[PDB]
Amino acid sequence: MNISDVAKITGLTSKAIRFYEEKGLVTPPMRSENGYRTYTQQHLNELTLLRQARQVGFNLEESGELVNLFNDPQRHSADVKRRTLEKVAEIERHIEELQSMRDQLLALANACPGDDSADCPIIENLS
Amino acid sequence: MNISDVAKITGLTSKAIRFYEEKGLVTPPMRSENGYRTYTQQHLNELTLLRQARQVGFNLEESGELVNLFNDPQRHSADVKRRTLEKVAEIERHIEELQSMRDQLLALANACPGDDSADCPIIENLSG
Amino acid sequence: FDAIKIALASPDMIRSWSFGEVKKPETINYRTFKPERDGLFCARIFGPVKDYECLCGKYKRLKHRGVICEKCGVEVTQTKVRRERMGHIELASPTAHIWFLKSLPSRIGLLLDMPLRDIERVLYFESYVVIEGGMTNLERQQILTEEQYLDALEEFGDEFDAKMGAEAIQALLKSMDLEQECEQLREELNETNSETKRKKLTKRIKLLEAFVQSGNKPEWMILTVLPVLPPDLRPLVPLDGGRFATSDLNDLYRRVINRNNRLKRLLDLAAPDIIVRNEKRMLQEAVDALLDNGRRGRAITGSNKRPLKSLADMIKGKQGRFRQNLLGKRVDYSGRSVITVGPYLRLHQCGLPKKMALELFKPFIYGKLELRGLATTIKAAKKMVEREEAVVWDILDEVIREHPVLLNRAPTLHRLGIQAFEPVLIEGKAIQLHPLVCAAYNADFDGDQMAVHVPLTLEAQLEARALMMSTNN
Amino acid sequence: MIETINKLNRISRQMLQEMGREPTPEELAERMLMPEDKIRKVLKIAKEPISMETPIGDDEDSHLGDFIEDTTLELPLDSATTESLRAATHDVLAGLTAREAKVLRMRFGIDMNTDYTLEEVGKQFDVTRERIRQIEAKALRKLRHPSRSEVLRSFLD
Amino acid sequence: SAAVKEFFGSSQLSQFMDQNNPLSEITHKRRISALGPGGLTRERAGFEV
Amino acid sequence: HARSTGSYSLVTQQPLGGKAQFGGQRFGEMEVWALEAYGAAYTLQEMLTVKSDDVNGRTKMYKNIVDGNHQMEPGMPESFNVLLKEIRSLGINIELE
Amino acid sequence: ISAASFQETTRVLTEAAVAGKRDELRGLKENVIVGRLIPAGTGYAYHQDRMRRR
Amino acid sequence: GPEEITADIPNVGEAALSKLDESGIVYIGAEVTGGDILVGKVTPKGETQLTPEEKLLRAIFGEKASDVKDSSLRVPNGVSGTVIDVQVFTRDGVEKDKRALEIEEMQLKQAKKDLSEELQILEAGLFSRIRAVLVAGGVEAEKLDKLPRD
DNA sequence: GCATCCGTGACAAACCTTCCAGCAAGGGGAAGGTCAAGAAATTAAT
DNA sequence: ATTAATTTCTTGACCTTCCCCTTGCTGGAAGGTTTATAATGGGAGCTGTCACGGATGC
Ligand SMILES: [Ag+]
Ligand SMILES: [Mg+2]
Ligand SMILES: [Zn+2]
Repeated sequence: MNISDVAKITGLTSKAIRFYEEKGLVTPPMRSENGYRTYTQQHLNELTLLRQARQVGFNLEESGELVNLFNDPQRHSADVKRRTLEKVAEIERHIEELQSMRDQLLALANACPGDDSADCPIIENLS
Repeated sequence: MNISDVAKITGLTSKAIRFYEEKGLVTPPMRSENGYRTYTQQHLNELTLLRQARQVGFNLEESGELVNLFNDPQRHSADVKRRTLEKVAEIERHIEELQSMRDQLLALANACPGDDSADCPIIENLSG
Repeated sequence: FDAIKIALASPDMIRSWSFGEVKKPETINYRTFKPERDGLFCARIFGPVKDYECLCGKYKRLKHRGVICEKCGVEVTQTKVRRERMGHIELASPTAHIWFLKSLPSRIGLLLDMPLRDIERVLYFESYVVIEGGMTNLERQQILTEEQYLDALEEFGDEFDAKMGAEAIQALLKSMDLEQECEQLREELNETNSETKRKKLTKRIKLLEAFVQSGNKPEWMILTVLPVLPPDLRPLVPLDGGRFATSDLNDLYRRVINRNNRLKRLLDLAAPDIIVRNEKRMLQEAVDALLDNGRRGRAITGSNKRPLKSLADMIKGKQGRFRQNLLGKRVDYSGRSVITVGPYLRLHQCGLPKKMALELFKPFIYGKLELRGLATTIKAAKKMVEREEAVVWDILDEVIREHPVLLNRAPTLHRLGIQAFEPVLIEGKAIQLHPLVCAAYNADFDGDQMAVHVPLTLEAQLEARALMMSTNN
Repeated sequence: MIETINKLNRISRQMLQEMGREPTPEELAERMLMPEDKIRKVLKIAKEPISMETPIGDDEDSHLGDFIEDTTLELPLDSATTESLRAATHDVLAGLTAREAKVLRMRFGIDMNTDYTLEEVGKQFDVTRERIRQIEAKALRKLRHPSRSEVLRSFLD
Repeated sequence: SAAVKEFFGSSQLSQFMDQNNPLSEITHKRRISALGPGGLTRERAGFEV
Repeated sequence: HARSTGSYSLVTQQPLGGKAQFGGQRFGEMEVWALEAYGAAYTLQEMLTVKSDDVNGRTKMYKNIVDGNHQMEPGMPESFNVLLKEIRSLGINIELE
Repeated sequence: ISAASFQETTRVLTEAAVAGKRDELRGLKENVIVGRLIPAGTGYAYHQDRMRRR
Repeated sequence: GPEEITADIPNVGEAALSKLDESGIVYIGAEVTGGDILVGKVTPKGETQLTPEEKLLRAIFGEKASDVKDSSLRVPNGVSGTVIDVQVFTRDGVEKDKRALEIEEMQLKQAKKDLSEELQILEAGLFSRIRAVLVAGGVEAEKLDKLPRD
């Protein structure tokens, strides 16, 4: 019921969940009156939910906003749906700017395979 | 030549170029007997090259290699070509990961709209 | 000051001496060369490492002279505080001072009329003693075994009070008497008429009248708190080979504080009597091996299979602090050189190499070069010395005349084995000694390594010229 | 680190038994699954420091402690120049017949306890920092010329 | 190896052989000392040895 | 082999010995008794206090000789207080008058 | 302090510690060990003023 | 920081560094005098707190004593003479400068040329024994001697 | 009141907690360092 | 005994590092806790060290 054996079962590391415990990401478990910490099965479910959220490519702020509305009987799934829609809109804006860099750059670097001549038309055009 | 108008030319501040100086990718500039950094025309070309990639065209890990090969000064237009082919391979793996994430979100994130029916198990289905 | 006063160390005196207490056996850190909090070399207890430079690097360069950094307790001052800061190891149990226990004479039995066999029986945790009893059978200073202690427990109960070890003899020395026992021994010395008793009772009553007259107490004879040696005096310094240069007394103090921490861990954990009596016995043996290693038992070894130096081996014979570092000491301006023959000189005149007079008379060379205007600063004159300018030989000939120097054979045979000489400047790398005084040296020319000592001030210069020159005797 | 260095000693003994030659740090680093700089770092801190009473000579007359260099060194440089340069500044800056010497002696800490910046010396005299900076630059232009501060110029060594 | 390297180089029998002359080498190899373990010491000896 | 203010020690603040270590010859105790048999007090007060012992004394002596003042300035020896703190740590009270 | 330098420094130092032997430094080696001027030779005239002004 | 072996040493003249290379080591055959530097081995020292007079001196002139410290082991004074060999050793994973590379190349050239001359004279003696056997058995002044020894 | 026994001189191996530095890729606050404007203090007409 | 063109002083107005910090891990270092067959009197000089007193036992 400790944290590192549960991390090894779920496939996580102890440093990640300890960094989640350092900030306001995972709910703080009760102290087991020793140098260890016990876990509720709901805490393990929240841990593997946050691991599934971080492994697919969500930022940790929005996954923290997902796990704040986890393990509670309210569970509103409309405003957090709009927040995840804005998150993937920002992700698609990042995709758009990186593909803009991709089709901006890739038509200038054909020749000059590594000769000792000090003449290149890429850097003088870019700068 | 203190870098304040040079900083307005290159489009950055003193902190970012100071962090570039503290890293192992920028040649050490001249100090004009006061601790102030002096940048010449070749240094201005290096600064505009690194700012024309980091804010515009690349990230730090590739613009550092570009400004490292720029001070050779024997430039290569095909080493940068295989470098940007590896970079576009990395970012196409990145965007296929993000499009798989978007497809998984649209597959396992559809729920009921805003009404008096709370407690949706879609977060529990995303938990697994 | 004009007098040296010695006494016995009170625990309140050590508490005033301390200015910081040590509780952990750490000396320094093993990666960084900085001692951490509350250690054997720590900055809060003893002081900083460099001159005006704190531990973490927050307060330095004469800005904070008397404030205390709240992060680690360091007082930012010079390195001179590292040679005067004391100890105060918080001992959980009192222990036996082996200098006042196993000496010849022991001075703790002659204060009590107890033989040294019984002292070994009580201080080693084997036999009990009773301080006072309700009946005359359990009188003062009675030596009881553990079966006799059990018999007195089932016979008396709460009437008697018999502990074991250093605490029992500590309470016995503390609560015996102060002057009534001295008056009773003074009247019973001349009350009885004998000779074998009047050769030890007079020494006992002289010891007791010294205790009452000097203001000392027998409680201060036993050791209840141990102060450590200053850490600059036992320096854990990195040598130039990669490893460290430590002292074995640091190892003994680490073992003493380790046994003290084990005792402190044994008091709160409700230990049985065997382990805590063996812990106090081992603390007694550890402080015995720290004070005088060759008295209580086998000399404690180290890693190189050698008897480690105790506090008594630091002052003992020619290898002690007295005859190697205090009485017979190495000295600056002392040049080891062989003896040669100068026959073209006067009786008060000796030879001197220009290289040895150049390196030996360096403050005189720098002062004469600055007072003549031939050199601007000290290091310019040093570069003139290191490059061997032509004018520094002339200024050395100017400063070497009317300036006596002390020639000295090692080891000297009598008083005329060392006397002063007015040197001249020749070539070579040896001292041309006048041949008439070699019989007064009894130093034939066998390559004898003569030390040449320079008197610095005009008091010692005129003392060399007018009193211990060879023309004076 | 005691456990890792005991495992390193056991692996070094095993490679001694399997090879015969002295164990290089490369084989111990690849068998320890650790980088080589950490292996040499834990190898550096190998054992207890040589005590002070080991007979490093031929007899029992000179033990250790008579060979240690001083960490708090007092060279002819560090003893002579640290007072002669102070006397030279007290002679030269006394010729400065205005408040520039009075604001320069506390600019660096000469004949003062606490080192002050331009702001702290400003509140006593001249609260605008650039006035103290300009008088410091004027004293620098007076002192940098090799005409009368040549005795101060000779102290660069 | 600790024993055969403590005896070779750090014992009282092992010392620096003066290689200035061949005579010094062959009189240091044919040198019968009585120091170290088992033998006497220079300070604890009499006129008999 | 001579020595003039270079590479001191750390234990008792002492000059070293040997030519490879750059330390002067030992002024032993028999030489102390012979120098005291002469009655030389100022040379013995230099040879054991201000030439080798006191770290704040030998620096003041060096600064006095460099500036030309050859005046005997004694003080507290920095190895007598070594013995003082050694017997104070030993468990024996001692102080000055 | 001169007796604690010859031999058995442990024994005579314990005898000095338990008796409170306050040294007046009258002897000649007693000023050698403390590091002051000796009361012998040229230092005798200094000790003539030292012991009178005390 | 680790102790580098370089040539640019402060607080010393160029004539003292005249017999040194860019690595600071003397060349083979350098007639050094007592007091000069034989190997320029400076250490990176910590930022020790300076006296305010030396701080004023650093503020006035261009004397900027950085972390490089003049701790190179010089020649002991009075000992003249030349140098006969400069043995260089290094730890694994550490790069070599040009002086250690040229000393390793000199040692490789010695172990190549001396062993090659040893093998050449050994081959000459073995072929002299072969020629002695050939003239002991028969005699051919043209087929054996005029034909090359390989 | 006498013979006889010790100091002391001797040129393993995993298991879990807190605490702190690095590389992203840099922005900002605190604290200390240099440039163009108007004000003190000098001189050439009476 | 006067003041008008230079030459300094003073004051905003700008210019750098130092250090803490930004989200997100990632690695390293210091300290404490179990592990569950059977494990029960351990270990090491070195004397080839000789001649005194000071205390112990007849
Ligand atoms: Ag090109
Ligand atoms: Mg002789
Ligand atoms: Zn600190």
